[PDB]
Amino acid sequence: FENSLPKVSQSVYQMLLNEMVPLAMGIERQISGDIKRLKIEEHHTVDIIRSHNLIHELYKADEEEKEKVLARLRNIGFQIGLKLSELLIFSNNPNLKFKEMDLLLIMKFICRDVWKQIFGKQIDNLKTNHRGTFYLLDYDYRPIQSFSLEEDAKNEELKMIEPFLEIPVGIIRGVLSSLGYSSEEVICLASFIDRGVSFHVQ
Amino acid sequence: GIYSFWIFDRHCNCIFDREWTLASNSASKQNEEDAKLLYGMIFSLRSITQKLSKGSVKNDIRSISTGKYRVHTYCTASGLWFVLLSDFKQQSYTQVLQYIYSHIYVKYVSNNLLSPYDFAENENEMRGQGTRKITNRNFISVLESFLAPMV
Amino acid sequence: MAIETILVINKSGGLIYQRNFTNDEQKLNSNEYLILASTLHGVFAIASQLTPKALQLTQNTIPYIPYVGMDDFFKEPFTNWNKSGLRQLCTDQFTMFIYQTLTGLKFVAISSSVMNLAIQIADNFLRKVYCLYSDYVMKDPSYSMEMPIRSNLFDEKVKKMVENLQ
Amino acid sequence: RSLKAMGEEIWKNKTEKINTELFTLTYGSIVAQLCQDYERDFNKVNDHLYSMGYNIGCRLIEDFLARTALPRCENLVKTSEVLSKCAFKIFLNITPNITNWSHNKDTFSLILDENPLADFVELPMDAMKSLWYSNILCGVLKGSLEMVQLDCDVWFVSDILRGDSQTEIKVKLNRILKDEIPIG
Repeated sequence: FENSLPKVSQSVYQMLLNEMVPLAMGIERQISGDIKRLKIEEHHTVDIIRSHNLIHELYKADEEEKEKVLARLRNIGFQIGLKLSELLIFSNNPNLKFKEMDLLLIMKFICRDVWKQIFGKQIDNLKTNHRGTFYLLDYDYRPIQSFSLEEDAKNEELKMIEPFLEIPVGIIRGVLSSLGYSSEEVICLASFIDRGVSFHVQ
Repeated sequence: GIYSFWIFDRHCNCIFDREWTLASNSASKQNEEDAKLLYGMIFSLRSITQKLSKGSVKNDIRSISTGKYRVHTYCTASGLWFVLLSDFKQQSYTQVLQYIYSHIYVKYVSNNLLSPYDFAENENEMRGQGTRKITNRNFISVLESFLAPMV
Repeated sequence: MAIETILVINKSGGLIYQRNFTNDEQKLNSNEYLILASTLHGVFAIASQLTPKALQLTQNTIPYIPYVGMDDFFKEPFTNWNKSGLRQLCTDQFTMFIYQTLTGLKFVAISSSVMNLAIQIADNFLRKVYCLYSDYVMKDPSYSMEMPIRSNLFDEKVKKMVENLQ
Repeated sequence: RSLKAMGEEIWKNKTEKINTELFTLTYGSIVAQLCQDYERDFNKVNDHLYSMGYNIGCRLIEDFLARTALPRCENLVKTSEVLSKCAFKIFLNITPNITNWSHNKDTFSLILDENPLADFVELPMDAMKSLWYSNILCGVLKGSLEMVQLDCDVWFVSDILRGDSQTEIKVKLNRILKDEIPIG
């Protein structure tokens, strides 16, 4: 039961997870279709922006370009979600067969194993409306503990945190479409009760 | 005893400063009083420490004691300085300052993407006098959570 | 405690006396000791300049007497002339003990011992070398004012004191 | 005490997770993004990977120095010591080897044994001759070393995925940065 098979650090993955978002902003704002910096390579030059200025460029982003960004985040979460679910297949969980007729039985899979694998802990609560709408909860979403809010400007800080939520949107969308189809699935906020984010699915 | 607390920079600007006895924590009447001359003192005594060094490894300064007060200091390898002032009642605070570096500055400033890493916003006036922002919601709260039980 | 390199600076200029004695080696001494002595002269004024918000008084500023040396030079606890000024420096390889005198003249002992009572034995030892400076340099007629020390006698008066310390 | 002993020692107080099934396919998914968004360009992807690498290396150097408190390096003996004996030890659970320095020792190479960034990828035929895969590592080794006051330049020579020769990275001191002291 206790498998001690090879491993790396959590911190470098968590910070790579965090810099997937300005990677997406950099790949959209620089599509190369015809203040910044400059670097020296051998007979070669690159020109970069830094991350927090690019999140501030998301604060000054166009509205249609903002949703053009957010498709890419759920696309990359979708890819890593379906491939990570495909590796979970090796685990041989006995809950499910295919097409998820009993939808909460694989909600008892994702909270038990997938969120344990990505974020080191279970999803602490799940509430069930029986029309397919299921109410996620976790008190502390793991890759936003390191995001420091500024001094008394939390209305900007909400707007600069919640575009980091499209990656687990991609995770749960990818593990659903590894098991057959696409249905609607959104985010929430759910201000926590004792000293983070909630999710809806069909 | 923690009368004051200051953070310096690779580009030699005071970027954070805290004053004890419920004194201002912001970085603006306390600005440039003791900030440049304290850098001159730490830089000068570090420079004569690095000039008179024997062995393979160069040494760095730990503490400076006056009659009134005592100064504890800590450097990184990247060029960022933790300094603190006490009143001789306790021994060296390098464990405390390295706990600050290992548990507060990296957790809420450096790995915090949302605020910049210590730098000058591409200024040619990065030689000095660049006022900066290491203010956050939670950084000052956990810092005063740690520091205020000792007095 | 244990003292390994002695430095006597001017009250208002570059240093008068320097000995890297009892280190059986060759280190550089030429023209960087004048620069470092001038920077000690500057940063004593800088270290005095900044005031933490104490605003109290000496309620103090007096050691005792450990019988350091070897009839000592003084048999009672005494007083101090640097209330708000630099007193030691502490690094990895050395601790530098400094003691200034009321006329403005300072004395520096670089000590290779590593890491309260050290301040007491340091102030006692540097007051004793102030006594030998007064008794063996200021009495000399050939010694002009604020010039480098040329006395051969002051040398084996202080070498014997340091080798009496350890 | 030794730099082998510290780098192995941090693995008793480091939070860990699985190196397959996460963290390989993160890099694989973002390089799939860069391949599909530039319409299979093979050299601009190296530039954007090196840019994101520079940013993550400049953000990672502080966590490396706060995890083990070490003095500032000065030559390519202490950097070639500290890299291969604790840095890839505590960030990737691996250890590379050092060879092929010059006469003045102003370079070295960085032969890597088990790269955990490319485990069973087998890149296709067109990308095999005009693409470098692990450019996030070259970005890290630029951006980390550029903040301990050394200008540097770190480049791949060959790797296992396209070539018979091993995975190695070439590197030049390219001078030592001068710390700027005065006011002006």
